[PDB]
Amino acid sequence: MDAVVKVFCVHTEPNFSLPWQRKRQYSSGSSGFIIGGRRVLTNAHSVEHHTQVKLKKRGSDTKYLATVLAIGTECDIALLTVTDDEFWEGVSPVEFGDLPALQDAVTVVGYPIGGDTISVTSGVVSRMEILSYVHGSTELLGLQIDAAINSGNSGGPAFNDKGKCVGIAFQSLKHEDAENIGYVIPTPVIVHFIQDYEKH
Amino acid sequence: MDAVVKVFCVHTEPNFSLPWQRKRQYSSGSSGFIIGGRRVLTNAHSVEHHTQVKLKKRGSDTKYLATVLAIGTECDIALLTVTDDEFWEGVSPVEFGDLPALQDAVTVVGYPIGGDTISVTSGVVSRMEILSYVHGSTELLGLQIDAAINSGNSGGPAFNDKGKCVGIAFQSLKHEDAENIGYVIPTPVIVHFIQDYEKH
Amino acid sequence: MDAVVKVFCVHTEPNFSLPWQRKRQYSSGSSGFIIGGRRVLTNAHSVEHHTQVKLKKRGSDTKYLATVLAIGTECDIALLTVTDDEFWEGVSPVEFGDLPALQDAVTVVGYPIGGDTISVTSGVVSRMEILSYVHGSTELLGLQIDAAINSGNSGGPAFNDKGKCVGIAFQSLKHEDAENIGYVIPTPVIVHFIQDYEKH
Amino acid sequence: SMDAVVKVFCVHTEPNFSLPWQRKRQYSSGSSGFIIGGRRVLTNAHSVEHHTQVKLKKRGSDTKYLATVLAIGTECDIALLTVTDDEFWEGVSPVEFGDLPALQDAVTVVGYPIGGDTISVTSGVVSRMEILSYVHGSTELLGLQIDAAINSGNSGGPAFNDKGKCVGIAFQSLKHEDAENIGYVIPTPVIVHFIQDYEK
Amino acid sequence: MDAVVKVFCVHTEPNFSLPWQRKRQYSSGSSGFIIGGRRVLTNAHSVEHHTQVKLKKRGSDTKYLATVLAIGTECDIALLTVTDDEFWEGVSPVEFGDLPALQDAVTVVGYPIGGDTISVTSGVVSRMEILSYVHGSTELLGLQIDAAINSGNSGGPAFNDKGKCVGIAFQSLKHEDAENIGYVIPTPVIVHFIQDYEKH
Amino acid sequence: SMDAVVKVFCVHTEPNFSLPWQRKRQYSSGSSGFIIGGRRVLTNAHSVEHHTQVKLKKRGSDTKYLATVLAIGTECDIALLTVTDDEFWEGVSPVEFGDLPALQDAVTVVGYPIGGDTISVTSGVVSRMEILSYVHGSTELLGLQIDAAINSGNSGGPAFNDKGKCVGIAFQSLKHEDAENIGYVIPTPVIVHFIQDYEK
Amino acid sequence: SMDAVVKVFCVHTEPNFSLPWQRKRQYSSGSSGFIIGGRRVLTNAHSVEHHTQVKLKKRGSDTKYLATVLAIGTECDIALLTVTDDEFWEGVSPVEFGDLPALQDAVTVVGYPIGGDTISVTSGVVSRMEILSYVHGSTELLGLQIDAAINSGNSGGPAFNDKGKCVGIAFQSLKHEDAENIGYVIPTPVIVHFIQDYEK
Amino acid sequence: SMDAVVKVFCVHTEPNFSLPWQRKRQYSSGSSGFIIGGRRVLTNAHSVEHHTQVKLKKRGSDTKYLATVLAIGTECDIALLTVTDDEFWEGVSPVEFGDLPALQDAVTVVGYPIGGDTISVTSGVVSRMEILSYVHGSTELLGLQIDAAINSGNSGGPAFNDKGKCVGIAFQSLKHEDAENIGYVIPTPVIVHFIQDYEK
Repeated sequence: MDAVVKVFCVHTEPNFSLPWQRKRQYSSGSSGFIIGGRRVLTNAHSVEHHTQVKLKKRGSDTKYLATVLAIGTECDIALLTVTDDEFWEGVSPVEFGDLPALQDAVTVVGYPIGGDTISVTSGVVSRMEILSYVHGSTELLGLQIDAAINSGNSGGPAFNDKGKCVGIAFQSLKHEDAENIGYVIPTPVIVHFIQDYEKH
Repeated sequence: MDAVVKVFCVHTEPNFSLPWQRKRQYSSGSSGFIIGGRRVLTNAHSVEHHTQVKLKKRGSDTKYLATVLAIGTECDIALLTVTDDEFWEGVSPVEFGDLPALQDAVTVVGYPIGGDTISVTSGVVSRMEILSYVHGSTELLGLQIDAAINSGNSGGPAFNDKGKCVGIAFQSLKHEDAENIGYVIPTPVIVHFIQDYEKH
Repeated sequence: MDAVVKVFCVHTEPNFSLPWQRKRQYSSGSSGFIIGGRRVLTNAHSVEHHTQVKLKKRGSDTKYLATVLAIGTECDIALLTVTDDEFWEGVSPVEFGDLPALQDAVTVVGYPIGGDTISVTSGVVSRMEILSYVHGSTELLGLQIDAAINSGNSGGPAFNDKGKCVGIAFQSLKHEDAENIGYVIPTPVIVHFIQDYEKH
Repeated sequence: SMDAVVKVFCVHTEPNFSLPWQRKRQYSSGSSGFIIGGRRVLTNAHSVEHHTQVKLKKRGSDTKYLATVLAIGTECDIALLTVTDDEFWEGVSPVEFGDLPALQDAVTVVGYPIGGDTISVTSGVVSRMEILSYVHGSTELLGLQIDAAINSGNSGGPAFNDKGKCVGIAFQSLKHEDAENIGYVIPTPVIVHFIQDYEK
Repeated sequence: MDAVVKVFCVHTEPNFSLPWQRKRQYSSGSSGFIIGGRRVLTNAHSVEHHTQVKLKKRGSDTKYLATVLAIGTECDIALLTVTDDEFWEGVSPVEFGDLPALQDAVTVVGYPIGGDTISVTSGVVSRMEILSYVHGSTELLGLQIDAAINSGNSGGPAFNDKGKCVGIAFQSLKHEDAENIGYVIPTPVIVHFIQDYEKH
Repeated sequence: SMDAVVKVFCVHTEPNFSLPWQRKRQYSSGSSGFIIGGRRVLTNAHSVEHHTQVKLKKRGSDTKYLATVLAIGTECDIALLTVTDDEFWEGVSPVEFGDLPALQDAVTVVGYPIGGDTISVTSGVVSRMEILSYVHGSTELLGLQIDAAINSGNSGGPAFNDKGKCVGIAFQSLKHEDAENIGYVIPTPVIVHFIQDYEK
Repeated sequence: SMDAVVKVFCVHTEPNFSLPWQRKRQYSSGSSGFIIGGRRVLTNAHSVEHHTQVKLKKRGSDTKYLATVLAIGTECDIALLTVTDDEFWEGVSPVEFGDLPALQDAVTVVGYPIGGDTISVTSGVVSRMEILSYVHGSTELLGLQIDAAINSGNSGGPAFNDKGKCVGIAFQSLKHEDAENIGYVIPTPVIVHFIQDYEK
Repeated sequence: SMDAVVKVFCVHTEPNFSLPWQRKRQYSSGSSGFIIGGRRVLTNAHSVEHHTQVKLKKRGSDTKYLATVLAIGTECDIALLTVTDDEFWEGVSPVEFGDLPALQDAVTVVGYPIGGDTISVTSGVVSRMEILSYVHGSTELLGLQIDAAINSGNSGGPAFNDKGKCVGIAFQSLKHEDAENIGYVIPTPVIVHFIQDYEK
């Protein structure tokens, strides 16, 4: 919970809102969390086309300059780091616990957009998407929860009953929104993502 | 529950509904509840620009003239009192119990608008907003429940399992409404609010 | 459950759908249930301006001619009876059990409109409306459940966990509909209604 | 012919139960009408329904006049009225009916928006015609549609052609609603049948 | 779960989307599952007017040519088979367990449209539709669950707590969709359907 | 050319299962059509689909006539009909086709609104044209759009220019719907291709 | 009279609590206004409400000018302004008012869309007139409606007739909204009453 | 100038993750454009974004031509294209630009609706003008709005005045959408600035 940081970046809108005007851009909010090895997880869709991403811890007002290590394209995950060491001082990385089951309560921790306070959201795993290799083995690919993740929270951690992390959280964009539906990327995807980065 | 009073005031609409007509105004309903020390809590947004606010207890038809002690601007809380002593006769102030947790059942008691009957609404704490001081300490700032608070109920008390009060209740105004989403101001905010009043 | 009958009547629409055309009318469906003393409960809003209301039991295709004893105006309740004795043969009236509490599961049994099959709907008591006399005593006035009652079901019985009746059920008309919100008239209202009839 | 247009007041009781345990909600409504030849006033049937008494108001004063309901249509939404007070009729030229309108004719609709005492004048053009046919090949105008939304209180007011002559009674579409820009007018042949069926 | 297959067919739209253009058609997705006796269950509405339906198992990319045995008209059920024996090799048909009760958790397994991954959806039986013969006996006719079945999933199996099948699943088409409402055809209907086929 | 416009009756069975355990809902529908040269009637393809028999009604009488389906379009929503009864054709002048219309042309659409036997006449103007091109640079009118909503029952009726000559078949937009004020017309070249492809 | 049209800047604080535990949200808003005779500027009352100071901008430069609030209407949404800086008034011809407009008159509305500094010019026609009546039979224009949507920032800007003379102040409909194509204009008599009531 | 209007093909990858664990969805899109002087084609910037290659199609044939992206606007949604194939340009007269349009001018928009190869021609009138101002009092046309909805595939196509001369590039409103009947056109001055900034 002290590992949950707020992400600041500049969001350039995808569309011309009027054909005779430059694309509207403005500063946006997002969430992330500290994992082991001086790394911060967050979503990709908030650090794309970035010029500079700045982080912020809970009690402090001090912003820090993050360094984009990798930006996923197969999944909405970004891997960051910070050069300053004052950032990593006195903060405990999250721990990754057991994969949740259907109807399991999850908790999503993030910073709602336009503020510095932390929001904690309760949700239950209402749907799972499951990968299936030709080997015969199946890994967990997607989680859906029955609670809406408000805008700024996207990219924060999702915890199980035991305060252990079970993935990254995402506001439901497609279809209709704010209708009590959220998404979560399970740990195996996060693993593969880091694996593909470290190895290559 | 016998501490829950109905609030009568005059609500002047925020907008001209037609640019050539005076702002539409009419009498409105709201809810509140008796706390210790001859004080009544309710929301601010029902007593702003007031000329006179009148209260009413459950079984009686008698209205009483309330006296606005303070109107919050940092939070939607108003502090009232009544000079008549017949008001405070034979009524027990609510008791403030333990802060609720996620998924905790809460109960919201208020008077629905346009009637004298009491409505009791069941809801569960679906989200929490948490303050964080530079000291390192965190206090509870906001509660969201998974049940809609209908109009007149706003300002009434919210109780935990043990019939103990855990805050003031509010109809969700912003975003979409009546979609099973309500707000509750936790006790620490109410405390700070009274503290800022008494001390100053 | 064998006490739950289907109600047939002619519904004349409230509005001219075109100002130059007679009011549109057509046959409608509704639900009711057998209580003690050769009486059938149902809603008022399906037997208003009636010419003739016809009932029907579960397994039989035979319709029976009902006789409107009373039509409520303070509450949406109608009291019927049937002169034929073949109707009351081999059918057990419902039994009225304890008043439900918040979050109590209820079951609503009725005939969905346009068919002869029975629908059974699960819902939980999500809200209560409470009367308060000047004496100091409070009786239960209204129940709201977190499940939608589809059209034809209105007027059927609502049961508690123990298969005992706890009131009459109603499709939510006002505000928005089919958004998982139903109403139920508690037993004390049904009692008062019958009392006001028998005594007068 | 501004002076012939009057505001209709009647107590409207809703067709539905707002809640199954309460009386049908009931409140004062507003509507329009107009003075014709022979001490008569035309307005809509729907506003004067029930056996509530109806009041009339004229353009200049706030004086209300008690009206007598002569006939309430059922084949069409027209009601015929009169007023005993001789001062009601004094110094008012009744409307004069004109030629049947054709497609694309410009019309003008005069009435009192609900809630206010001021007169409204809405432009519109005949967008659709409904036409009745007889067993010998004769044709009669049954309905008119205009490409203008008629606001609630205006129903019952007159519709005029370019030459200021009345050409039917104006009505709002009850479904659809509202800014679909559709409006209905009952043409004179129907009004004539209504009155002939009254007199005979 | 290894018995759950993906269904490929060509869906010809029901309407001309423009009156001067041929009806729009395109390839669609659907779900089904293997039962005993070299048979595959699925919905009818995906194999109507078919030219050829092709199946696919979980880990394999190999498609197989299915053979439409029967297409229901009383219920949305299709009965398929495959001539290839490599299809039925090493796959265990589902087992049919006890009929669920109200509030019973069910699980729906299917392939979401436009992908090969398996989706697993949690839902609870929120409503039952019950048949009633003149004999006096009642069989279960319909199940409704409080979770939406996304498009491609329709036709897959629904399981109870014990991983035993309790019917075929269906996306809610009528009324509003994706509002957390799904349908399931209970086992007795599936039985009757197969009975009517085998016997005739 | 009012006399040439006829009302089409056909039993319409819906394309979807209303509930997966019931027969597809099925009910009588209404539509429009019109008499042309050579003992033929034009109407839409969608109303006469399935092998249901279709009846026709004329403007004056309530007599229905059994129709014969000669050809049902697939490249366009047109059907060609005829009637054996000689009395159907007696004393009716068929429609006469006119010049290709241009953008901003005023058109008139004649038909029978669903549910009634009276004739409707809707104004409209050509707002958009869809144009086909050939491998040599030739152009042909493919579709017309008008800025008027065509109500359901009117589909199949004729569209006329200022000079009263037919200029295509009228259709309602199935999506969008409804008061978007958009309407479709199939122009004469397409009708001509449909008939030439019939005869040849 | 482009040069007389100015952009109004004011800090707008919302009428509602976004969340009950936060300050009412507050942000800079934009609006329009225009220069009239006698060192005065007309704009709307709603933008300049609260005791926030208001700035003005002219067509060519980005220079803002501090404005003085002379009078804020309550019977109508009009505010009268002035600016001390003499350079504000230099080289600007104030608007000239013209004849009362009639139904179907073409009007033109000039203003600054919110968020930008460029001038917008919207076409429209008078679709409805609201008319006031006196106790002696006199009539005065009270309100105008146009069949064009006025975008947010344009409220307060001028409305012109065919001859370029001002004919009222333009306003957007706050409910309905937005592409209902409805717009409001306060006609000159009301403006005149506002100013006479100011001076006197 | 039908022959100058071409259909643009480009592979469009969406700006959002459909699901956080999948690649951003990606599919072939369609758009319009037109041939101008000097071996150039104008179309919109948004369709040709990313470094996907773009193909062009002409009115008569289904032949596609590989296009070269010369310049993609950022201050406006315009892209400048060319094609190496000499046969693309053969026998095609480029569009000719005409006078700046005024309010209420009739315009015509030519383009290819998405999904099809046929040409669409939409009527419309200039409903609003956005006007830029310079630090000395000069004015330039910045944007045009028309009272016609431009369907998706038409964006990039030309807009013509009564005299058939081009008068800007047509665009659909991305929000609002769709039958609000609003359409955008970038007028020639902006196109001219785009090209001058290209050449220089």
